[PDB]
Amino acid sequence: MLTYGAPFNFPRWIDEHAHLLKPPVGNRQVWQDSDFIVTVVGGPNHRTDYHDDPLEEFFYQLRGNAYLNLWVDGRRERADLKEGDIFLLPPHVRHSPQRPEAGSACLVIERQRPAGMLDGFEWYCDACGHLVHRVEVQLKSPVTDLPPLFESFYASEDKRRCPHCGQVHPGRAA
Amino acid sequence: MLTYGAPFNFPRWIDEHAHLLKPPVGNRQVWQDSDFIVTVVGGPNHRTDYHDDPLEEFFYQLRGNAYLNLWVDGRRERADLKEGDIFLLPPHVRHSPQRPEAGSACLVIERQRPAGMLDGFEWYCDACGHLVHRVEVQLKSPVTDLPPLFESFYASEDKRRCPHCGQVHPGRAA
Ligand SMILES: Nc1c(C(=O)O)ccc(Cl)c1O
Ligand SMILES: Nc1c(C(=O)O)ccc(Cl)c1O
Ligand SMILES: [Fe+2]
Ligand SMILES: [Fe+2]
Ligand SMILES: [Fe+2]
Ligand SMILES: [Fe+2]
Repeated sequence: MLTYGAPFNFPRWIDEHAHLLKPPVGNRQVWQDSDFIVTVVGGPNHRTDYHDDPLEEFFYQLRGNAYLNLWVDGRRERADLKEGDIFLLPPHVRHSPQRPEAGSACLVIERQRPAGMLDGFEWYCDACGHLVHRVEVQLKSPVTDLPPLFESFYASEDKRRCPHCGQVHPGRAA
Repeated sequence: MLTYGAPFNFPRWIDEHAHLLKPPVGNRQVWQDSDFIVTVVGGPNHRTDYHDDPLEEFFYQLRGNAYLNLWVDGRRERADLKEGDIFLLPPHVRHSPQRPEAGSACLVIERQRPAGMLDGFEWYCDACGHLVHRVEVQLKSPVTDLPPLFESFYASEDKRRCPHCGQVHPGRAA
């Protein structure tokens, strides 16, 4: 059977979900219970967490512009997702997507992580670049599993305290 | 490291590879040696083989129109990929892509099959619908591994002979 339904027009789908491609929801998954996790991400949104995904991530920035804050070769780097760009992110490259534009829309495709293969979410100290806090999670429902993880970091000065230089990470916003 | 390089503009990439998105090549893989197999498929092309992929396949028909001949619920069915359509194909649904239009361009995303997980390629009898021939293959390099498989079917009346009604499949073209 066509478990995920028939083909459908993607631009019209994006238009119809515009109200979800903005705060507070920000993103909408296309199909449920599939191996390919297909998500459309809107804006605006800024975040301070870096994602450590054990599998690849595919990006196609369909509308508007965004960028990824990365750690590459031990140094902070930025990868621009200009309108029309595609990009394949290798496993475990730490990335923090920044989406300044309202009305933007990025297709993101990932794989369902099998049991035992964990995702990481990390924050780094603005002062000395040291890792401040990492949580590993079996990511089965990101829409609901991630908000409490992030909220628990923002709420704890202990979690936000840099072990190297002592600076307390600002938490939700840079 | 950014093993697969920096982001780049997808429409211009498609334009620059137009000469490969037509016979005889037909399609071009975007990145090499990745877990996500990202391919752009042009046209025109018609084919008689059905693919039995043990993992999912994602389609985004960016330019032009195409369609998939399917077996769904034991019956022949057609799924149209009109310009702008996206579609997620579940594992093992037999599908035969037909791409009548020159200048068409479809983004296809699949997963590298791990060792021991085999792909099937099948032909069915136009007269009685029975399976005529199936080859299973460890698909590591489709660009080169598939042509000899297909050619060996076209070349053999034995392979093309329906075991149920005796009709010899036409081979390369319906
Ligand atoms: N990369 C993302 C993004 C992003 O790039 O902002 C948002 C949601 C999901 Cl599920 C993602 O995989
Ligand atoms: N679905 C396809 C097609 C297709 O849909 O015609 C062509 C090449 C590759 Cl590698 C595919 O996975
Ligand atoms: Fe990610
Ligand atoms: Fe620090
Ligand atoms: Fe296929
Ligand atoms: Fe037959």
